[PDB]
Amino acid sequence: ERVQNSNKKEWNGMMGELLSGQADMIVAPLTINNERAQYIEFSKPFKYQG
Amino acid sequence: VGSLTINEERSEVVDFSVPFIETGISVMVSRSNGTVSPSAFLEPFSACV
Repeated sequence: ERVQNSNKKEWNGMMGELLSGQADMIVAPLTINNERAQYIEFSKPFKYQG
Repeated sequence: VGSLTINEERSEVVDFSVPFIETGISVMVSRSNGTVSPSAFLEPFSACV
């Protein structure tokens, strides 16, 4: 989400936490888009789903 | 670019990208003709009446 402080854009939630180093491994039922994959290394997709 | 997956001895030698499609291991059989239903569907049901 775009922060209103002259064009900063910051990930929120766990994505903010892992990017700020508060977390190291993110195990979650989370899908994979290009947007999160722009910065964050992903493992192999474990549970395939729709 | 061939349609191949990995096992643990492939992945040490070969280096996949992200998997684009998902598949699995199945068996193939054929059809039967009919089913079993030994004339007893409402027989415990109607036994209450």
